[PDB]
Amino acid sequence: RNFNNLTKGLCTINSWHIYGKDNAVRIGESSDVLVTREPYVSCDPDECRFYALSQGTTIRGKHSNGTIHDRSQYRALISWPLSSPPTVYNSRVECIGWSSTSCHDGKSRMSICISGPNNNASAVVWYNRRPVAEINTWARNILRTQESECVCHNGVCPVVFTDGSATGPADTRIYYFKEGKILKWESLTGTAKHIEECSCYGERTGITCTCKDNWQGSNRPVIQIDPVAMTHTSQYICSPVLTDNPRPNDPNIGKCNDPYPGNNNNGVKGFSYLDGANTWLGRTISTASRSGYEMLKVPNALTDDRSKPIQGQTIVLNADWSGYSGSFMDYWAEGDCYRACFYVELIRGRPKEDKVWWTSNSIVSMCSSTEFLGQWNWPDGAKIEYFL
Amino acid sequence: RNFNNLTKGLCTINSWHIYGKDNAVRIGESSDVLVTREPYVSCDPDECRFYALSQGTTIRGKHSNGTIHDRSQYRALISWPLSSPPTVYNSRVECIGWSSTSCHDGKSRMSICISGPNNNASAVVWYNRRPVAEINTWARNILRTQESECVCHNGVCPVVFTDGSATGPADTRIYYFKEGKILKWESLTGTAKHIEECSCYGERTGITCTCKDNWQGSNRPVIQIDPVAMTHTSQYICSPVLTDNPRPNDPNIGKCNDPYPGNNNNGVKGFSYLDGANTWLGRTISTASRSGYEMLKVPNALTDDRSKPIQGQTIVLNADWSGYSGSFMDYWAEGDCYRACFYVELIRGRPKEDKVWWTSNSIVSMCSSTEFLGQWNWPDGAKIEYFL
Amino acid sequence: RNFNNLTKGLCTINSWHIYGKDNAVRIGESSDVLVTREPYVSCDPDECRFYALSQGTTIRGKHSNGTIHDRSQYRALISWPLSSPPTVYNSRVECIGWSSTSCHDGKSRMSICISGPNNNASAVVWYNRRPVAEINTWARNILRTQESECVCHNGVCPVVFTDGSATGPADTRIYYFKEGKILKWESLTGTAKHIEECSCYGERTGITCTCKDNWQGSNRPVIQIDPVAMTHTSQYICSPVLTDNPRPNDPNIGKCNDPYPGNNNNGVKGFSYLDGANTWLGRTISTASRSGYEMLKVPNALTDDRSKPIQGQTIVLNADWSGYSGSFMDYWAEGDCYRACFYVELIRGRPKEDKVWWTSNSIVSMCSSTEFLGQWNWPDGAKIEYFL
Amino acid sequence: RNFNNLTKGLCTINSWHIYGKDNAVRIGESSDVLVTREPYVSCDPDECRFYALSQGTTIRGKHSNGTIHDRSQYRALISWPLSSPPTVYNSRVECIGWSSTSCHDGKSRMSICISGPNNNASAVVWYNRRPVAEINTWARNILRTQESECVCHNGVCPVVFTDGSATGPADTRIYYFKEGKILKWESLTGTAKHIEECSCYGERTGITCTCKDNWQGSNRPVIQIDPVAMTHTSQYICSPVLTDNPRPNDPNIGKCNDPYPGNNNNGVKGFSYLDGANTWLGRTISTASRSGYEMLKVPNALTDDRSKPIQGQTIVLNADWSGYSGSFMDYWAEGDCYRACFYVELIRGRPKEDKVWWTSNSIVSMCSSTEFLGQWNWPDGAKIEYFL
Ligand SMILES: *[C@@H]1O[C@H](CO)[C@@H](O[C@@H]2O[C@H](CO)[C@@H](O[C@@H]3O[C@H](CO[C@H]4O[C@H](CO[C@H]5O[C@H](CO)[C@@H](O)[C@H](O)[C@@H]5O)[C@@H](O)[C@H](O[C@H]5O[C@H](CO)[C@@H](O)[C@H](O)[C@@H]5O)[C@@H]4O)[C@@H](O)[C@H](O[C@H]4O[C@H](CO)[C@@H](O)[C@H](O)[C@@H]4O[C@H]4O[C@H](CO)[C@@H](O)[C@H](O)[C@@H]4O[C@H]4O[C@H](CO)[C@@H](O)[C@H](O)[C@@H]4O)[C@@H]3O)[C@H](O)[C@H]2NC(C)=O)[C@H](O)[C@H]1NC(C)=O
Ligand SMILES: *[C@@H]1O[C@H](CO)[C@@H](O[C@@H]2O[C@H](CO)[C@@H](O[C@@H]3O[C@H](CO[C@H]4O[C@H](CO[C@H]5O[C@H](CO)[C@@H](O)[C@H](O)[C@@H]5O)[C@@H](O)[C@H](O[C@H]5O[C@H](CO)[C@@H](O)[C@H](O)[C@@H]5O)[C@@H]4O)[C@@H](O)[C@H](O[C@H]4O[C@H](CO)[C@@H](O)[C@H](O)[C@@H]4O[C@H]4O[C@H](CO)[C@@H](O)[C@H](O)[C@@H]4O[C@H]4O[C@H](CO)[C@@H](O)[C@H](O)[C@@H]4O)[C@@H]3O)[C@H](O)[C@H]2NC(C)=O)[C@H](O)[C@H]1NC(C)=O
Ligand SMILES: *[C@@H]1O[C@H](CO)[C@@H](O[C@@H]2O[C@H](CO)[C@@H](O[C@@H]3O[C@H](CO[C@H]4O[C@H](CO[C@H]5O[C@H](CO)[C@@H](O)[C@H](O)[C@@H]5O)[C@@H](O)[C@H](O[C@H]5O[C@H](CO)[C@@H](O)[C@H](O)[C@@H]5O)[C@@H]4O)[C@@H](O)[C@H](O[C@H]4O[C@H](CO)[C@@H](O)[C@H](O)[C@@H]4O[C@H]4O[C@H](CO)[C@@H](O)[C@H](O)[C@@H]4O[C@H]4O[C@H](CO)[C@@H](O)[C@H](O)[C@@H]4O)[C@@H]3O)[C@H](O)[C@H]2NC(C)=O)[C@H](O)[C@H]1NC(C)=O
Ligand SMILES: *[C@@H]1O[C@H](CO)[C@@H](O[C@@H]2O[C@H](CO)[C@@H](O[C@@H]3O[C@H](CO[C@H]4O[C@H](CO[C@H]5O[C@H](CO)[C@@H](O)[C@H](O)[C@@H]5O)[C@@H](O)[C@H](O[C@H]5O[C@H](CO)[C@@H](O)[C@H](O)[C@@H]5O)[C@@H]4O)[C@@H](O)[C@H](O[C@H]4O[C@H](CO)[C@@H](O)[C@H](O)[C@@H]4O[C@H]4O[C@H](CO)[C@@H](O)[C@H](O)[C@@H]4O[C@H]4O[C@H](CO)[C@@H](O)[C@H](O)[C@@H]4O)[C@@H]3O)[C@H](O)[C@H]2NC(C)=O)[C@H](O)[C@H]1NC(C)=O
Ligand SMILES: *[C@@H]1O[C@H](CO)[C@@H](O)[C@H](O)[C@H]1NC(C)=O
Ligand SMILES: *[C@@H]1O[C@H](CO)[C@@H](O)[C@H](O)[C@H]1NC(C)=O
Ligand SMILES: *[C@@H]1O[C@H](CO)[C@@H](O)[C@H](O)[C@H]1NC(C)=O
Ligand SMILES: *[C@@H]1O[C@H](CO)[C@@H](O)[C@H](O)[C@H]1NC(C)=O
Ligand SMILES: *[C@@H]1O[C@H](CO)[C@@H](O)[C@H](O)[C@H]1NC(C)=O
Ligand SMILES: [Ca+2]
Ligand SMILES: [Ca+2]
Ligand SMILES: [Ca+2]
Ligand SMILES: [Ca+2]
Repeated sequence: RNFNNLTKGLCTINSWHIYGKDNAVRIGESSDVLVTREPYVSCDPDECRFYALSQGTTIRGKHSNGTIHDRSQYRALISWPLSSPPTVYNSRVECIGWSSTSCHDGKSRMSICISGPNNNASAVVWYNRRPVAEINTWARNILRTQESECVCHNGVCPVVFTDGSATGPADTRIYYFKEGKILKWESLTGTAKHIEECSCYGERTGITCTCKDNWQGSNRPVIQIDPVAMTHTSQYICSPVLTDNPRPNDPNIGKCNDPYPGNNNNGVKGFSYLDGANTWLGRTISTASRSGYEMLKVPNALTDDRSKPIQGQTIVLNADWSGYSGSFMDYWAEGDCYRACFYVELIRGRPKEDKVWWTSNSIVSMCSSTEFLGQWNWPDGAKIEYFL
Repeated sequence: RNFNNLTKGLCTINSWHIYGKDNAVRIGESSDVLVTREPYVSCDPDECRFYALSQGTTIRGKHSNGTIHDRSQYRALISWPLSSPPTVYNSRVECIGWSSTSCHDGKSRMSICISGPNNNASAVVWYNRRPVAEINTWARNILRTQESECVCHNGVCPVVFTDGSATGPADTRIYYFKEGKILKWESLTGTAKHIEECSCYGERTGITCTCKDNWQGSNRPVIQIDPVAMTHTSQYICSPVLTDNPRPNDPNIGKCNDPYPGNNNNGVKGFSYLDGANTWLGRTISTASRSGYEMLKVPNALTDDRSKPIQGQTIVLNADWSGYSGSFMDYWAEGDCYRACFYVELIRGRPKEDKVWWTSNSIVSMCSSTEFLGQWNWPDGAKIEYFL
Repeated sequence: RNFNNLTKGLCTINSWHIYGKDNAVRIGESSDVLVTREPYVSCDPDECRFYALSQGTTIRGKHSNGTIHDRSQYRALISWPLSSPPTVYNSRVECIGWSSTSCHDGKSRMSICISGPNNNASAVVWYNRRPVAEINTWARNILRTQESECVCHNGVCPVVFTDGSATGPADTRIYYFKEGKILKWESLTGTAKHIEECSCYGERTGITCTCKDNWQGSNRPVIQIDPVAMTHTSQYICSPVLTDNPRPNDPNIGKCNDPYPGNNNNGVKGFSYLDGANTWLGRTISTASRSGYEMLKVPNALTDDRSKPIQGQTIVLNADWSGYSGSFMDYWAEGDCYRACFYVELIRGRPKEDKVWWTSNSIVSMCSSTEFLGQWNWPDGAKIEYFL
Repeated sequence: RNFNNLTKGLCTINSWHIYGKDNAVRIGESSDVLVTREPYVSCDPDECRFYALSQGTTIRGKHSNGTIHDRSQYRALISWPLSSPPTVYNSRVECIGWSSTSCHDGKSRMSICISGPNNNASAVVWYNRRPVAEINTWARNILRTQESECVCHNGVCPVVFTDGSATGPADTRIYYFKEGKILKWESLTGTAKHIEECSCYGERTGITCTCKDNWQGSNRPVIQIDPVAMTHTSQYICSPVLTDNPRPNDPNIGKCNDPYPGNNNNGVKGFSYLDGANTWLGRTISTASRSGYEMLKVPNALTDDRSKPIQGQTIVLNADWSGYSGSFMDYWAEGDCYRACFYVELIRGRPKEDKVWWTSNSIVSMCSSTEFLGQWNWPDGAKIEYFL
């Protein structure tokens, strides 16, 4: 096996097609399905799998009570076959913790899990299913990472971490790993003012991460990483098509180098594909809550502070709950370009549906097509009343 | 690995032997068995598997309520080990959608799933477990396909699609795929007047598909495909032994080039093996409903409008519910001929058994023997009262 | 891979050690464990597995009601990992039917299942997981076979079948298969007067089968098969240590060439290892019912009509239910001799425990040791009251 | 494949990081999780797995009643994927019995299980999943072994056994196996006065086992084994940091060659890493019961009868139940040193929590880091009230 190199550009995105969906909450009403949240998708050279943070209980289990909570000793990064649900019997534990990322470099997979109390957390870096390196908290305030896949080039896999306040300036670092070992780390540079939960993808131009500004911004910060030089820059998506949640209404001028104001101390993990005229942004339909999901084609969104949509696709109706979203691609697929893909977490239960005492989710995932395909909408599909 | 070529003729069919049976509804009374419908069987070079469209819920699950419905966002093509039932924990998702086909070309498997609303559906073509090509609806009226396996020759895998009315003229296309890519498509030609749900098999003479005329016909249309020239012809089975359901009683003269009349706007997926004196037709025993199943040896049924049975075998008693049926063969078996096989879907629940709120099925499957074997009958075997 | 040859003799048997036990009924009280009966064990070159006839329902499932019945359309030969229980999710279906045998020849496995009504049954012979040959009933009265593993030598795998009365003379045939194909069959010859449910093992001397005389005998008939010449002889175990069940008390003179009288129209599947001074016989402890199990060292039991035990080992206490027992060996183990092994079916439920409506079993299995090991006893271990 | 040689020293231990945790009791509240106890962890060259003695029932199963009992015919050594729980459907049975050890030699795995009544127990030694050798009881009083992994060097795998009193002098033997065969055994020599449940690890210096003195000692006996010469020595950990449970308070002078007195006829399985200045000891926090767990860095604990801690890490709070603990390492990991690892059994149910009728456990496991990582605490996490 050889390390994968990012030698291709993105395929032209003319629409999005259904890729995967697990219907986990529907099935978990009467099966041993683990409670999860913060899901993602990641490919190996021979298989693509669903990933998420388990809560160490099934949905119908009495221990599902209280699973709105983010950080417990009972969480772990698990993976399971594409579009199956995460069950007790089919889920493979990658590592133990409550914040994660994972990626295959072409030879083996690196997985990183952070665990610990708020003031004493630590990351453990696994490579080829063995622990290899560890990183202690540097700011003693909830060391945390991407919650979606990382990306590798010639064995080098950059990962974005943040330690510090969620409501003020924090200490963000970009780490560069190879075979699980730390080659280098850097402090965040550039004009992004707060960074959390980066969603990344790679192509010949380098690695592009679309993150969340939890502090002041409703536009999304972007980190652009050169995995060869092991350097990065940062800014915001310039476009006035704002993609955090909650968020203000779309203005006609966005902000390239500072947070667009209106909403403080909140946000949701999201993603974009920034590729000139082939640029597509994901966002919740609602400006107020994590409901609905749509893709918008916004030419030069990264660099054009006046850019508006010229095409779109609804993924989840506003009437249906969404949640986190992130990027991944099958870097080992045949062809001359990388096909952009994404997932949307469909959160069920608390806080929005409080007649149940649990919080979980299911997954829907799409990839791009060069055709202009008809659109459907893709709800979680579970009836909450059944769980009462 | 090499692409499989269709170099053999059919084995002589003197009777049918039991091949597989999953007892899914019996077992699902007290296990995590997925609700399915539209099952089939398909072989890889090293394994044969059961396939079906899941409904994204188990039978005992409360979400089984309403599963008579054909098209939802919660359906997917799944496969699972031969004669096991389709469980949450053993089922592998091939793709997402509510109409499907799948076949192995000798190197890798192609699977096709259609999803979407009635007026905006699309097919996604997967090859070696990755999405490769997509096809948008061309008539904006429930794009739909075989619901049983396709067949390949030297890498070329033809598939029959229909888009348009189920109760009038529609737009049927034959697509020719290789490694998931579209080589060519054609509009339906010949004398078949309506085409749905083709059941296909291959042998040295080419690929033969027995389909359903939903509009006016109770004889079955046939499409004969040359996978090298990538051309086809169509007509009906000439025989007065009528094999759709519901259907009129058998006359003494059938129809080769037009629907045999009496029943409109209905039908069931079915199959036949058309091989001169070695010809066998499958049909429900009842002329009114999807109950019973029998095989009849009808020499030259394809071309002889007077042909009658000279031998038969009961598969399912008229007292027991049947459903869809279709063809498959193990193209990678040893020997000098291809052994004809088929499955029968045994539908339980709605609409015929409405004391439960679900619709599902189990599977029975047979292959041919050159012996003249004794016959049994093969019911689903579940007691509906247990589910109340 | 090469065909296995029977080149070794039996290891010296000085005691028996625990090999496997699945505790299926205990576990099935609260898990999705299939109802079974007629279990056995059989090895591949790289794995040994448990086998049995499923009843197509779990124990806790409502369809467990009525499973005392031997022959239904819902039965199948399944296999599952050594000492695991037969669950819905881990059981692999080998073929469909209600009487079976199975064996590996060193290259691939042959499995045979018989299905059908009493007067029209048929055997289907599978090889390398594909159907290869079929055999129709020859006496139209419950065609039936070993219910434990067959044995192979240089690709030739003999199997004993019986068709006809269980309470009078029947038509027994020995079939010789290679790669699933019929090389030859013979009618039973020799002095055995009735043959059912042969338990076989192989060693340099040939293949030895210990069977059951259901008609008149309480001594066990023996068939000795030369798999090279494809010929056989038959007689009874000469020893007055009688090993059928039910049975008369042990006399001081046994019978070599005729059934020992006292009990008609009954019996149980059993086994022995016949190896001169290294001879051990298995039997139920009770003379009246299928309870208890013991091994007795009876020198030259096959040929000495005065032979008595000189050593023994209790396997199951008389207070605990037993059932069928049979032989198998790991022909692919290291060393200079074949280690004799056996299983005992531990039947729970009907007819002996009729407060439940089901019949199932668990498995215990032992292999020989050259040490003189201490003995334990090995009950099924389930409490019937828990199922009420 | 080659036999593994112990060519590396221990990595420098500066803290401990989370390695695995299965949350078995939480999950088993509503899943088919087997009741276990006496767990451990052991690596193959390509995978690390959890191990334990099943009780042959699930937790929610009615047969969980009475599982405080140590020795029944329904127990078996099972293994299952790292950090998954031990379920009916994912657990692989290694052998049958109520006391065990297991280790991989680089080519294949040896597993040993002891079964039988108290006065007639026997060990069966399995290698490459086949029974190879058997050992009868030599003192007729509960033949018993490590309950955690053994260690191998160049194919030789030493194992410590004890047969005889738990409350007085007993007969301890060290056996040396290769490919499952007995090369040699020795009677215990040295100054250890009672030996049970040894926890072992290997490094260039040889194999080191930290055991339990059940009779008189609250310091731990140590056996040091040379796997090449196949010889051993024994003594106690000299340190006054006492590590059995229950135990007296820590004095200022320990005992090197005799049991430290205060507590008789009790103890718990435990472990240590004895490596000069890199020495770390594990112990329960409580001196009275199996609650809490901590690691203490105690330089030269093995040889210095005045040695005290200079660093520590809490693993489980005193408020939470612990249990057995033992050592293992991934001998096939990359790098220049072996990373010390351990597990802690977290016992739930009887005798400490008697509102339920069962006894089971979950597992937490840690490995060493060269970083000084922040510490968390790792409870079982189940709420007993949910099981009522
Ligand atoms: C079968 O399936 C197919 C395929 O899916 C379906 O076809 C799809 O239909 C959907 C729905 O209509 C389309 O999505 C929308 O796309 C438009 C963009 O395309 C329109 O505008 C383009 C740009 O026009 C402008 O610039 C050009 C440049 O020259 C100029 O020419 C023009 O005059 C104008 O200046 C046009 O080019 C384009 O025309 C082309 O396409 C037409 C078909 O769509 C075709 O008919 C034409 O001939 C031509 O070929 C077209 O006019 C997006 O704007 C739109 O997204 C907005 O609206 C949705 C609600 O529907 C909303 O959720 C979005 O967020 C967004 O609106 C918000 O943001 C805006 C930007 O800030 C803001 O301005 C809005 O006010 C609004 O803001 C408010 O809401 C948000 C969200 O809550 C909030 O955050 C804000 O604060 C605020 O409150 C849709 O994405 C697909 O593109 C189309 N696909 C294809 C291939 O055709 C088909 O319908 C299905 N068939 C059936 C029968 O069902
Ligand atoms: C153990 O197992 C074995 C193996 O399974 C069992 O043996 C099997 O038994 C079954 C049941 O009997 C047989 O199936 C039937 O086969 C007949 C065809 O064979 C008969 O007819 C042949 C043709 O004869 C004609 O042509 C020849 C040509 O020369 C001429 O010689 C002759 O005079 C006549 O003109 C004969 O050749 C054949 O004889 C041979 O075989 C005999 C054994 O079967 C043997 O005894 C002879 O010596 C000789 O060797 C034999 O006479 C099928 O016709 C039949 O199918 C019809 O009937 C069933 C109901 O039973 C029905 O469901 C079918 O759909 C069909 O009837 C409908 O369709 C017809 C065609 O349109 C129509 O004409 C009918 O009126 C009827 O239509 C009505 O119902 C349908 C359905 O609902 C509806 O759609 C219509 O609208 C309308 O309402 C059976 O398939 C097996 O062939 C046979 N197998 C073997 C190898 O023997 C054995 O019984 C078991 N043993 C025990 C003890 O249980
Ligand atoms: C720890 O574990 C170890 C290892 O498991 C335990 O040791 C084992 O203990 C068991 C139980 O005792 C033994 O099993 C029995 O073995 C005897 C055979 O051995 C005895 O007889 C031998 C033959 O003696 C005769 O011939 C010799 C030839 O020269 C001659 O010398 C002698 O005088 C006599 O003529 C002796 O050689 C042998 O002695 C040797 O071994 C002794 C230890 O056993 C040792 O002390 C001596 O020094 C010497 O080394 C010994 O005396 C079997 O006969 C017996 O099986 C019968 O009895 C059981 C009930 O216990 C029954 O279930 C069997 O079916 C059978 O009895 C039935 O069948 C007979 C034959 O037809 C019939 O005659 C009986 O009347 C009876 O029939 C009735 O019941 C049946 C069944 O329901 C029914 O069908 C009939 O119709 C009728 O109603 C046992 O198998 C093991 O051999 C022994 N193993 C070892 C290695 O020692 C140890 O006990 C454990 N420790 C503790 C503390 O628990
Ligand atoms: C974020 O995470 C990090 C990393 O986990 C956290 O930092 C960790 O904090 C914990 C908790 O404090 C530490 O564990 C303790 O470590 C001490 C050992 O270190 C202390 O002592 C060292 C030795 O000092 C002596 O010798 C030196 C030699 O020269 C001499 O200089 C000195 O004067 C003295 O003579 C010191 O070197 C060391 O200082 C160093 O480290 C300091 C940080 O810890 C730092 O500030 C200094 O600058 C310097 O760098 C330090 O002072 C262990 O002693 C202790 O274990 C005892 O106490 C716990 C209870 O807390 C108990 O459970 C243990 O069993 C043990 O106490 C029992 O046993 C003793 C031995 O017999 C006995 O003497 C005690 O009385 C007691 O016995 C009683 O209880 C037991 C158990 O029930 C019973 O059996 C007996 O019978 C009896 O009833 C802890 O293990 C970590 O080392 C530390 N890690 C690091 C890397 O810093 C950090 O806190 C977290 N942050 C936040 C905000 O939460
Ligand atoms: C990626 O590039 C490196 C450096 O040139 C090369 O060694 C490696 O083989 C490449 N990977 C692949 C898949 O070709
Ligand atoms: C099928 O035919 C093609 C074209 O001649 C050939 O290349 C291929 O190897 C054949 N497949 C097999 C299995 O021989
Ligand atoms: C068994 O004997 C046959 C015939 O001589 C030989 O060809 C075959 O290789 C042998 N099998 C093994 C495992 O050696
Ligand atoms: C361990 O040492 C032995 C004896 O020298 C050697 O034969 C074997 O290859 C070694 N194992 C490895 C993994 O190198
Ligand atoms: C467990 O068994 C005991 C008998 O030892 C019984 O008294 C008790 O009620 C049982 N517990 C349950 C929950 O049935
Ligand atoms: Ca924000
Ligand atoms: Ca019709
Ligand atoms: Ca008899
Ligand atoms: Ca002690």
